[PDB]
Amino acid sequence: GVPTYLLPGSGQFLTTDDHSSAPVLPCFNPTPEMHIPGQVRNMLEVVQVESMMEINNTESAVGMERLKVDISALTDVDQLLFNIPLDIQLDGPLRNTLVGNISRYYTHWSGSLEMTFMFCGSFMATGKLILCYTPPGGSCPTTRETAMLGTHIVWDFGLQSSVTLIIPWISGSHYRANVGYVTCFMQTNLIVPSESSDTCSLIGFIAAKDDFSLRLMRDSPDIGQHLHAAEAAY
Amino acid sequence: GVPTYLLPGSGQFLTTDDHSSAPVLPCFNPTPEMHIPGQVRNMLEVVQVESMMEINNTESAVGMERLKVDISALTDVDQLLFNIPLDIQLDGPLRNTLVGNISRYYTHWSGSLEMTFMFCGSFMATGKLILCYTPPGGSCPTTRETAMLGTHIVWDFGLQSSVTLIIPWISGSHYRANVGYVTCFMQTNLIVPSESSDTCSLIGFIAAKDDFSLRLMRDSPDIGQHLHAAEAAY
Amino acid sequence: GVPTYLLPGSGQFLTTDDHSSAPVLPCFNPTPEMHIPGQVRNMLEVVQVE
Amino acid sequence: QHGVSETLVENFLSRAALVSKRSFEYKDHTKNFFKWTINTRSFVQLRRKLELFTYLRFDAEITILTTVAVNMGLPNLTLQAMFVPTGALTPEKQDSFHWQSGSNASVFFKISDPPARMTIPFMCINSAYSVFYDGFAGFEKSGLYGINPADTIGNLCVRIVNEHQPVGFTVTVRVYMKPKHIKAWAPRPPRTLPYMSIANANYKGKKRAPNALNAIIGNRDSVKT
Amino acid sequence: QHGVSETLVENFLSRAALVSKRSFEYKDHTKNFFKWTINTRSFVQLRRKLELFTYLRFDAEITILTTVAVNMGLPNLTLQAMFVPTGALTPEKQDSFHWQSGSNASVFFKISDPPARMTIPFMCINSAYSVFYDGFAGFEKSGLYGINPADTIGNLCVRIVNEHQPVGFTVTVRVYMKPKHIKAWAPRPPRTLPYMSIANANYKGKKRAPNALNAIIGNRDSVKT
Amino acid sequence: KLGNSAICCAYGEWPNQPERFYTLKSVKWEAGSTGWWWKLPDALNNIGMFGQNVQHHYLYRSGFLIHVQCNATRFHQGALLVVAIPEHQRGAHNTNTSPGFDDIMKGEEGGTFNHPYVLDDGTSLACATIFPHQWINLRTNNSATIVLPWMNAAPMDFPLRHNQWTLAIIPVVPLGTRTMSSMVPITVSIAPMCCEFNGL
Repeated sequence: GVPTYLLPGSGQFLTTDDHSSAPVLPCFNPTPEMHIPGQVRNMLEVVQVESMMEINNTESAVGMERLKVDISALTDVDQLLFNIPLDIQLDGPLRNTLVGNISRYYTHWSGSLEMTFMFCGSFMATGKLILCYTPPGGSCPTTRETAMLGTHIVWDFGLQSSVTLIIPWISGSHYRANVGYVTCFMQTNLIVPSESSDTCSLIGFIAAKDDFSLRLMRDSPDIGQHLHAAEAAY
Repeated sequence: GVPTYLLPGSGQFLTTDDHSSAPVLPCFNPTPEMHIPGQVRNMLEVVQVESMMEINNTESAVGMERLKVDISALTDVDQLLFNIPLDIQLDGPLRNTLVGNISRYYTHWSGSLEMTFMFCGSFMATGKLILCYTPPGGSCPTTRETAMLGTHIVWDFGLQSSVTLIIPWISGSHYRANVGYVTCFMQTNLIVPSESSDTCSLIGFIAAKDDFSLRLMRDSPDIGQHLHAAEAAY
Repeated sequence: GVPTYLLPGSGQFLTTDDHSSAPVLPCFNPTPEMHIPGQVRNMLEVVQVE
Repeated sequence: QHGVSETLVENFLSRAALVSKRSFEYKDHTKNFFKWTINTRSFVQLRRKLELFTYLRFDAEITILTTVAVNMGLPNLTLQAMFVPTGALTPEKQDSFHWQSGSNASVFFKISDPPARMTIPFMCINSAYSVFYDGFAGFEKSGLYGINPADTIGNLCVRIVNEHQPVGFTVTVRVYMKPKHIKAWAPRPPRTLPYMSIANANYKGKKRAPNALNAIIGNRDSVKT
Repeated sequence: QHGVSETLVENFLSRAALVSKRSFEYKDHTKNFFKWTINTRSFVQLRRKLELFTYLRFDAEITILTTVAVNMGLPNLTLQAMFVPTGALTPEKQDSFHWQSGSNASVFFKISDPPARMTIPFMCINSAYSVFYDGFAGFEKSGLYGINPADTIGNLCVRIVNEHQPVGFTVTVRVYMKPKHIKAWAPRPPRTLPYMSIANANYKGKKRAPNALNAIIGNRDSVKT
Repeated sequence: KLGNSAICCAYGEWPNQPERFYTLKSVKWEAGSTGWWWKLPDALNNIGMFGQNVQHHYLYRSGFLIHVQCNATRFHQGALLVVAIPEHQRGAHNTNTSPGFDDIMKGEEGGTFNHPYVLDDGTSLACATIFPHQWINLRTNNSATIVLPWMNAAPMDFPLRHNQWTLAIIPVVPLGTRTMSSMVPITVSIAPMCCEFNGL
């Protein structure tokens, strides 16, 4: 017949190989494909859906108090409210997001992030915040006067209720000091009427943008191990 | 020659594989194909031939008394005669049919069934029955007045002698309470002349229809194990 | 190279198989076919002689 | 398999099944070989499927699976599976001359190899095998009923080619037969009662329903229940 | 794999993982065989990835890897891995009749061979597997919550075909399953809390943050730190 | 306006036979509220024309059109996440026993989130925007509208055994006003779309 010879690497089971194999049941015809809503073909479709940051990543924030930052009429005129360390690799506010969970299955990420802050005070609550983006390696500001040398915007949340803050292209695991910051200072005080509550809250979101990229897939550090009824399958 | 390497799954004997093999006698020419009547190419051709139900699935019905339901002049005006539990999986009237035996070689069935009831009284025997189909999960009726909310037909067996009752598409092993019922009530009494017998019989048939389907083949629960002269072949 | 897998029935010697095999002497050229009278191509030619 | 229907008679029947399983001992003292007349009557699961039809025409794909066990190290033995068809002589012993037959197709395989596999062709002289024969074999009244002489496939004789050794090992020969190119005629009712023999279609039935003589389906209380 | 993205749901999920690892002893005294209900709930690394989605449609590429060790020379044994789907009968013992089943697809492989490999097709009767089922199996209130009866693949029963031997050897059966042709619908939040069982989605959380019940992310000192 | 009763698409899907809103009881939202949930069609199986179609037929096939409206003054604050969760297999807290029939099938009254931070199934509320969802920020809007397609691998289904969609309303920012004793009603209206039933 055909003269053959066996190469080095015959008979091995590489777990990542892509060959066909013997169908254990031929002529079993599976149930044909019905149209089910919301098919995911690419995990970058999931990563671009916005999801809440825990910008209240502290003790004494029990459960859902971690998802919101309270601003009040007793906060100072130029007080620092919160800062968001731009760590997808490290456990921070971005860990339990759709952009933070899917990216921990991969080793190298690269792309632009998209932060959205939504003000959740009353209709007549008025004030100004100033959201400052600090590039990696730059100094995280402490005063409102210092935070003018970088990319910052002044947000009057009487006019708007939402603000999109495009974080520029980072390229991710090229640094391996921090990978960036987003801080927020009071500009004015919180001005509420007497019937409104004097404490108002912010919700932060983050999504990836269209230039986002994930490669060199690993297993996630988040899950890991007992399981009850694990020997019921045997 | 050709550099090869052996995949995982070489040297195994999968019992369901479809490869060719070495002819143990080449140039033995088998007897050529004569035309024999009644070739079966598909087992759904067998499943669509009507066959008798045992609608008298009780004790004291010895042998062929199980195949027929007697109606008499002493049955009540609105008495329940019989009900047929639509179980192909479970042992009932439909077990020893052509649609019931071939389908127990498969796990998932789906299609419409076709019941035929044939009245076998005398020529001058007259009366009305009412055949009621109950969909799966519905209440099996006990009175003739209750059985009007479902699919039912009134059969004057003076006029006709046969009735086809199309059972609608079930989809079979999607339920895994019952998979349906077909009941029969007296509407009138049995009216016979004095020379005729006052007891008349019904024969029920069932076949599959053209939309019937069988998949995920298994081995039948009906047969199973001594065999005499089994060691004569050795 | 080419990914292969061995079927059931590899390495067996069926006595009635029809495969080629290694010529033990290549370039040995056998004596070419002379015409010899009375060639039998089919054993039914023999069976029809009285 | 690769049809559309899954109820094709090719798909319904071409499915490998253990048709024969017999160990035979092997030692240095002088059956020491396997022999089996090729039929399908031996196992009732395949038998009832083929007895759905009156006439069957198929090739037979035999697959001899051979294991060895101790009564240190399992020896690599050479086996000979030889198909003796109807009309040829069968080996009476393991060392007989009939194993050396030129015309009986043998196959020589090792225990280390993948399992041996042959295709036996359609061996009948008629155009189909008679699953049911309503007649008598011989032209006398001493013939047996239901046995077509044209219906026999042949014999599958399996021995160990190696010379006799003092070591104690049992060789188990599982034979897997898988029909091919099935054509089938004249479908029949499926058998309800249990089989009594393999030579015939005698019936007794179970003691109680289901599959009893006078009650094939297990009873219910009343017809109106 | 060979896409462009590496985040394709085919690339994200088709990746062979040890779904089952159970040794079973084998001796001359009379479980002596392996049996495993085919799911992915057993290992939490593959489970959390597949629980990113609501509906999954995939073929299953099983790869049985079999090692043998002493309790001189490792014996070459023949094994039978038999896929029993939902609706068919499973072997209760190693020498039962269900191993001889014509219709349950077996595979016969040696320890000396490359590892056995089959592809189990899409076995559901619906158009996708329900990773999460918001319902009850039976039509009674005694049904279990979250268990779709249409969702079960089948059982993978593995035994040693050889007859019983006095020698002492433990056979370890690693089963590697690799999804193929993955279609996925309706993505879900990734699970933060640790699993409590495989039968359900119960939650307790860790004692302290991270992944605690009231604090999923580990804390910092202040929001302004 | 559908039927006689008067008052965005999930995944880009528009479902295409009786052809109206079933206004559920208004829930009352306070500062201490954790959330509310309604499983569909379990919330509608005991109500009206849909309830007569469920209890007399055997298989259902329908989409849903949900209007959540939260009516408050301009001095109230707070944000809701009105999120529809397909196949919301609930987990129970701190036990290995699966939730019973009473814990899941709550009817028209619906349920309350015990731990809404984990969506009562060990997942996260932060990532719960991967589902079809809308926000009700009382500063900005007071209503939400979610279209729900036929979400099933099966072609038709059992209404009394399985709930395909779960409408969840979770207060992310709690209800606030100066005198913290105020309530804000939330009203849920569910209209079934393309009510296909079989097995009368």
